[PDB]
Amino acid sequence: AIATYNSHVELAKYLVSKADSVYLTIGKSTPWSNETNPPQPDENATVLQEVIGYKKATKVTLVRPSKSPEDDNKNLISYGNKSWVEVTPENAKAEGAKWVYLESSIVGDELPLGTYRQVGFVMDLVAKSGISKFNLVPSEVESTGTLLFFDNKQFQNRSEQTTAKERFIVEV
Amino acid sequence: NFKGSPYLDRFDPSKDRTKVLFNPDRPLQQAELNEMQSIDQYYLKNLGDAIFKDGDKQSGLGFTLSEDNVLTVNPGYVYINGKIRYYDNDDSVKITGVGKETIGIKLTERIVTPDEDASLLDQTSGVPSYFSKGADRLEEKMSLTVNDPTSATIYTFMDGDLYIQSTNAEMDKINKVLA
Amino acid sequence: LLDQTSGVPSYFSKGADRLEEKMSLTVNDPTSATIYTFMDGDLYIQSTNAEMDKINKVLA
Amino acid sequence: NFKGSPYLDRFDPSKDRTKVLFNPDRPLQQAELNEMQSIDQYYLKNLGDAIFKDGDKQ
Amino acid sequence: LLDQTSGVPSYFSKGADRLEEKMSLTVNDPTSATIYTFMDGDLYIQSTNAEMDKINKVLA
Amino acid sequence: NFKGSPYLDRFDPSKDRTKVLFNPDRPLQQAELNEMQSIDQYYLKNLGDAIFKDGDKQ
Amino acid sequence: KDYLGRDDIDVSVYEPFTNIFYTNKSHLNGEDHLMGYYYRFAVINVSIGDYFPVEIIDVINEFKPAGVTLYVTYDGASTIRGGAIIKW
Repeated sequence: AIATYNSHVELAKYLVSKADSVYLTIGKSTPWSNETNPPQPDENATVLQEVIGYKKATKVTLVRPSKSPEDDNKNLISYGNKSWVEVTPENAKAEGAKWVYLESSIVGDELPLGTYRQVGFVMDLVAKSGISKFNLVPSEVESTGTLLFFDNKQFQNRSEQTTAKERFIVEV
Repeated sequence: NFKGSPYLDRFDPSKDRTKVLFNPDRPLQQAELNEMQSIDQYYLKNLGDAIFKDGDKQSGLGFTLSEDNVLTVNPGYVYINGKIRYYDNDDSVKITGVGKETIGIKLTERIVTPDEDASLLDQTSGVPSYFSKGADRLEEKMSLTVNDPTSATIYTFMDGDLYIQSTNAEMDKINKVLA
Repeated sequence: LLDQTSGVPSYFSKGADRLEEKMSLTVNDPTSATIYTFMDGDLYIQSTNAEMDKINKVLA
Repeated sequence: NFKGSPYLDRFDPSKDRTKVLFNPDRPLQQAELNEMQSIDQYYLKNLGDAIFKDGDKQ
Repeated sequence: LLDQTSGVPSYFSKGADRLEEKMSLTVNDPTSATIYTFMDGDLYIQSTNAEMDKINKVLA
Repeated sequence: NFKGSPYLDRFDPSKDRTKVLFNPDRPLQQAELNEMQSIDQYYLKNLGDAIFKDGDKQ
Repeated sequence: KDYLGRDDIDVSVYEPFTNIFYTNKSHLNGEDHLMGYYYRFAVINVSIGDYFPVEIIDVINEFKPAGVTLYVTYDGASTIRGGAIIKW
């Protein structure tokens, strides 16, 4: 047996259906052993090191690379030095849009201010009772969930003036 | 109070302003929308008040009393605070069964936001504003109260006995003219 | 009536207008809504409670 | 005269049109907003005329 | 219904629909709101002035 | 039924929601406008039903 | 570009007042937002496609015109090592 194009679209739509629980998270506020060259990630990891906070995912949607003229006059995304066009869940299969686009923005000091070197997109996150706000710190979280796609970086720095926009595209 | 920062409702009855006249090619103001609905609701409240009283029962609301003086009211219509509201709450408030006791309904204002209720997020398929936050909602639920002077009386009891009956709809101003 | 968020005059400050309806009192204008009637400076008809023309017509 | 040039309110009782049904991704005409409130005020006027007369003291 | 405001970007552009509710006459339709009743071509009940069911119950 | 896709009228009497409170720096939804007039029309219907009956000649 | 190292980085300035919701022209469910504090004139949001010191904000303070509020956005995508698309 083999995996079909429509099976990948079905997996993309499954990720769409799970989009409500998705949360952006960052961590690793301390230095690496090699700041000028961060280390490779470990796939077996269960949670980011030195978690700073969690933020709800602003946007999860299916996309595809754009092509003229049928995408010229429509909403568009730039990512990976390539143009992308949004496609709805109920039109993905006919468009063959088996790409998924993820985004979330950490605006200002809505989470604790400091350096950070790790980024990841968890799902199935649950906060404590009565914590309805999107932005969360690790003490307020009830269920951290799964450590879906994450990556390391060189250290950044943040302030009330700064917004950190983090996003991904994934082939599923 | 909706005159504050988050909403900036500019409605005020003393100004005698009864219509927001929008103009073309201008930046739209959320204050104007808030006032637009406020005016209509205020005049509807006025028209209601001219006829009904806050404790007037229209239909239904047949009460049930258990042996332990626990009181439950069936669904029904009622005029409270400028509107005729359909009561449909399953309260179970009990009375002391001694002395004069009055059953009243209290209206509590609460704010519902997209953060609490995710359905309020925009769900127009295939637009830029998809899943974006938007306007909040004012939720006004009704609950039973006993011996509360702030609440609108619906029933009165004397030693656990019903004091006054009212078979059909109550209309205070009409009843005054008829009397 | 200017934009309260900005709170200053500006190109974006203006917006919708308002319809104001001020009541005034008259003497013998037929177009105005009559509330009282007088005969030689004496009151003509009283009404102790709310007036309702259609209701009263039914009741009569 | 709210049918005039600045507002262009399209309300008229003969048409028997009771609701403005907005649609996504279209211009929000100011005339539609004006008519949106005008309909409600007209029907409130009808409801008040079915009970009361002009100059009825309360 | 097209925008007819002179000299705007949205000139002649589509917009909000309308909800047209046209009243028609019917005979022996149960869904309709009855207004008259006849027996062998003869009027069954008269009403000289406005009808008000709730008010009529209290008055009765 | 206006709850469907082309209008998405989000009014429902069982929710006891009586005002659409707009906020600044947000996008404007057609569903909010539809609900804005729907609430007023439903409460006007409730007021009229408390007094009159369908088919009541005036 | 003259405080960071090079020219090939993506840098643009966003002006939110262009997306103010006007009654007529703006689409109802479009990209425009209702006028307020952020969607306001004399405001700018600068997107930068690379790592930067916070002191770069002070550099913009040296350059921007007086009376304009400044925001900075950090686009993590542009910094990603190699191709940023992840495979399953």
